[PDB]
Amino acid sequence: INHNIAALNTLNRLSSNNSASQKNMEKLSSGLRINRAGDDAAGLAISEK
Amino acid sequence: INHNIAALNTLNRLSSNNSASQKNMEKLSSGLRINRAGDDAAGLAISEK
Amino acid sequence: INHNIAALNTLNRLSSNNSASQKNMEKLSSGLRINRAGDDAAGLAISEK
Amino acid sequence: MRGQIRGLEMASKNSQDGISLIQTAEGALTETRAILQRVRELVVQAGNTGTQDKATDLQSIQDEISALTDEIDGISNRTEFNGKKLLDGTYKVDTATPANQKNLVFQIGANATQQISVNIEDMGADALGIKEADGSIAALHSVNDLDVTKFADNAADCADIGFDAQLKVVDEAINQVSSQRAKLGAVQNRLEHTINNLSASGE
Amino acid sequence: MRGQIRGLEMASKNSQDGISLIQTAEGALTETRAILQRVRELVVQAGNTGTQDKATDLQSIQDEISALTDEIDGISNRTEFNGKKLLDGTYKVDTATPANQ
Amino acid sequence: NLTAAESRIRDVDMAKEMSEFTKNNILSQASQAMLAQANQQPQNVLQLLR
Amino acid sequence: NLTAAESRIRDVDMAKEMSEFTKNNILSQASQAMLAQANQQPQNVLQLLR
Amino acid sequence: NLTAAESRIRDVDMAKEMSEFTKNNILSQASQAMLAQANQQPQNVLQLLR
Repeated sequence: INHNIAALNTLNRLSSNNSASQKNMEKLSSGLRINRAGDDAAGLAISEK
Repeated sequence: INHNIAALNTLNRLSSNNSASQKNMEKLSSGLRINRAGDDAAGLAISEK
Repeated sequence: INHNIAALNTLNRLSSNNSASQKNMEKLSSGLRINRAGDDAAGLAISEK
Repeated sequence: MRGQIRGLEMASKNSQDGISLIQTAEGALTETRAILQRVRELVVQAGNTGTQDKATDLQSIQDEISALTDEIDGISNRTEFNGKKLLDGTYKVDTATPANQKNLVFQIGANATQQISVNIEDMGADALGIKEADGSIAALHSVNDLDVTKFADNAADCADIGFDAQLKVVDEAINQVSSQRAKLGAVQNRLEHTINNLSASGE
Repeated sequence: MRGQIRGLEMASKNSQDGISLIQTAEGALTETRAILQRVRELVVQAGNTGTQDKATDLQSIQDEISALTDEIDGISNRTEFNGKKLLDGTYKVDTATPANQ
Repeated sequence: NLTAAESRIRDVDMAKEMSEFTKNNILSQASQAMLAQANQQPQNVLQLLR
Repeated sequence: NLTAAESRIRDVDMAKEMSEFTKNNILSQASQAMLAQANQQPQNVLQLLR
Repeated sequence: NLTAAESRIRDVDMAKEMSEFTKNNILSQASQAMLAQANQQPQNVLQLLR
């Protein structure tokens, strides 16, 4: 049962939480929720205008 | 009495406990009791809505 | 994940904020928004005239 | 199984790599957008200084604007991700000849066809695009502003030396950049979504 | 007896395998659900911006939405468990012709 | 309020779930110890043969 | 007024976003603890072998 | 961005790699235990000779 442990939902949720925390800092250090066009593409375009 | 030992309720309860512990981590690392639709299908649908 | 951390948007936004604060002082200590020709080149030329 | 597993994780790496390419292009277009903002400001100010200030001062404004153009080309041509000069017209969205689109295929999944297409174009001549930009209009407005003297010549009742036309076409270039950035944001959202499915399936 | 025993354990393996197939499909549909959530948000926002913003901006929202669609198809068609493309309409619940389900 | 209901469906009470994690583990460890005891009977069978 | 709308699109409410930062971190720490528990089962498997 | 790509090629995810370290070790320990069991058959062969 140890050639391939089943505790990879562990690691995937870990990379997800860390990804989220990264994004959080990217917003907070800049002070934006649109720091990147994938955050909000529509609202980005609007905000541009 | 040893061609086939009777200690397989042992192993089945073992795989069950380990299964449970796995599920426990799947909930805790994510922070959900609905991490998977088999946890709660009904409540999943509701929660969706 | 630590040979090269991903927290460089942090530092870049930091250098940007500090750059901005510097520019702010450069304006306030002098009392100008055209203290430097990169602030406003067009308005600089006009103001000259 | 193993074939598709390791191929799948590799495909997810490939996807993240595509995202970071988009990050580079997106940053270039962010800065381009800041430039175009400054340009529009100078166009408005030029608009009132069709009365207030002379062709000398309008020429100074043109000096700044022309410099900003030259920077837009500089972004379009210096911008490279591992040497990949993208913003150039090589990867135009839809040429007249579909064979010459040079569409961008990111591999996304492990198997055949599990991939996408991407395109991009911005440069000096990124003003209002019919199929080409246009002739005397819709190309210079990004490249060479009319803010030399021609606003002192006439108001907005010409469409080739008119102020309204000017401001319009600048705003349209902005809308093309904004559109491009918007698309790219959507695309990297798509990619991330997929990467969740790729990692999941891999587990 | 032995026949049914080893056949039974094999059947249990087969069942777990079916579960993991469901895990793949379920993850694809999870992500699809996230997409559709974003879509609905854009629909509501579009709803107020029937007043606030123009057909240009609505067109930007359409750009995002259309991209999200293209991703839904991308999920439906890239999603494969050992090559098994499931979300496609091949395995429709109930065709008009039960033979083609 | 909807956030609260959402969470009550979705969010696990990680205190209780931690206790369940603890429990399931120790049941596994105990179970294994019971295997280690289970598989020692045959060797005294051998002692009858040997 | 346009500044307000701009900000509502652009400016993040850093209070809520701070809370999300807190949350995502603690979920990461917890997740890691769950890994540290996950990877201890095989060694009691070894205890069955040893 | 290039730093990110660089790292994705170069930087190992030391979480997963730690788990692989764990795994490979316990496989080694188990393997050795299997050697310690393997090399005990010949001595019961001797018991047939002796």
